[PDB]
Amino acid sequence: QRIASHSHVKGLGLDESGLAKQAASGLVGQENAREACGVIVELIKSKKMAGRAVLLAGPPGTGKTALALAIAQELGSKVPFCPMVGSEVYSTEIKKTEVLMENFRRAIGLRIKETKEVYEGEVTELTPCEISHVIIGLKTAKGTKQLKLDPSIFESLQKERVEAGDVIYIEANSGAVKRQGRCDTYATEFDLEAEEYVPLPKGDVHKKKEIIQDVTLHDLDVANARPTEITDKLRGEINKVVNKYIDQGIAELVPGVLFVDEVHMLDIECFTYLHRALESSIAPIVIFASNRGNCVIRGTEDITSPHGIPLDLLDRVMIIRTMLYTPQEMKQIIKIRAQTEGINISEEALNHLGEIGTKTTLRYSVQLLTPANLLAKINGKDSIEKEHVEEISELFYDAKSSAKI
Amino acid sequence: RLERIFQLSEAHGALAPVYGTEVLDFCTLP
Amino acid sequence: THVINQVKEDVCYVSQDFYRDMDIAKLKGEENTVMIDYVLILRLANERFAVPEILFNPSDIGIQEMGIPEAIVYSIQNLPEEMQPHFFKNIVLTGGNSLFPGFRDRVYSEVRCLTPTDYDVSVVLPENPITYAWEGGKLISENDDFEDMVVTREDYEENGHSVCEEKF
Repeated sequence: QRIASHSHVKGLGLDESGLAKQAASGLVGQENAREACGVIVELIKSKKMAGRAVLLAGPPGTGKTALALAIAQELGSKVPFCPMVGSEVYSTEIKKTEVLMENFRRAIGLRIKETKEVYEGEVTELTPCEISHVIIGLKTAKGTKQLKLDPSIFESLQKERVEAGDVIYIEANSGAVKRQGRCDTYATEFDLEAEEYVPLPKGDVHKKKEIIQDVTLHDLDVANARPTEITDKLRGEINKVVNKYIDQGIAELVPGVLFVDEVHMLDIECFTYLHRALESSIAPIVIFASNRGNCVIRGTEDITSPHGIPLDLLDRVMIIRTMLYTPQEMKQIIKIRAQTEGINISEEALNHLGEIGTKTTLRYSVQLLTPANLLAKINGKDSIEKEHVEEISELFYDAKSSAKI
Repeated sequence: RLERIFQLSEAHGALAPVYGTEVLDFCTLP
Repeated sequence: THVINQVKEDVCYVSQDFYRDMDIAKLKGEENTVMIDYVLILRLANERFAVPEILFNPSDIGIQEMGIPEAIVYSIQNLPEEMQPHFFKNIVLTGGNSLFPGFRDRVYSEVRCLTPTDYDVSVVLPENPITYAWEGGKLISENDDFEDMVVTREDYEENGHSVCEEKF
């Protein structure tokens, strides 16, 4: 199944009353932050509040990325979730303001389920006998039909090779995709026609297909700008046509959710565009993440501010606290990886690995869980014993023992 | 038994230009 | 010329597809779907569906056609232009070559591709028609219509040979 680094996330475990369970979907800890993120996912699912900002204040090494992934998995596939690395902003050819604004347009999306009839082409109905009137038959495996087409489609027909045995896909907006060499063309058992040899296209003539599709506005802007957007003519036209599409009853808007990591490592001009553009009435909700604490804002060289965030940006932002843990549940979290791994472990090796986890950090034990099972597979043991983990604790060193040597 | 089949064929051949005018309305009004 | 007729009537049948059953017929070193015995026996190969393939495509000889599926569609264009659903919607399979299994579905699938979907077609293969004109002759002779139009002697001598044309 190709399990990634963390695959514990399958939910967030919120009940109807609004309580937080002790162990739900491998997310043990922080019931206050559990309720604080339940409030904001209810705010996302309520579809009434846009223009908010969430900061996850905590020490480095708590696992707030798993909390954001739990938010994204509770939302699922309906709400578009696009995380942004802080190093995705520093571009060379495109300015950073436009990158942040295009991320804000990646947030906002719509869904306008529709229809589309397929035509699929007969074999040979090249009848230009009028040019306004073209008769094209169809010979599919279900049977034969005919249709009259206005001259165009035919002007797309003579552009491509229309010979004995071709496919003609005709869309609703005169979008013709054509092939060559179908059905049968083996006349005298001769050489290559150098075409595509496809069997019979089983299926009838007239289907009525319905697809629910989520469309982002940035793909719309890319498809409309080409045959840095103007904020007086282009995006206002997009806003007007989306207003017309939702007033006629075609598309349905969904709110935008973003998640930004290493926010404090951005430039101060990105900050003064960020807390100016989140003041708009159309601004999506963006969950910010600050990694380290009190440092210097990039571009100031003297201004001291907490969490690397200026005073104008630190205001009007909700703050959720994520503190450290207690060691007596660390052996539980390793167990959450064990049922993810598929190989059961013993009881004393869990104790030694929990001792190594409470020695320096939990992530060191989580990363050493994999070579323990690897040496258990090499040596032939069905479970992980204490000798393999006590050998891999001495063979592989962390940053503290590397700074000690 | 053919007359109901001819009525259904005329029904399809009457509803198909209705969908054609619907395509023209969704392509020429917005 | 008599045991081979029994092999044709007992072993040979009409397959579904010709190219697909040619693709499957290779690497037949262990699959018990092709080889079968009779009475020399003298083990046979995959020609049990290539023989009824001649009726569907005569291209191996080069006499006339390359099937049967297309001539019925290319031939029946008559006054029944208002009479064409009178024509095609009643197909009667009879004779001696319709004894092979797998014939009805393949003939229906080959005539379905060249005739419209909305036409309520019906391809019916009964179980009786080994002697089917005999059944028609014994049905008409018992439905008291033979004595109404009688064409015999008393009329062959009074009218020389002009007696079996206007009546039948």
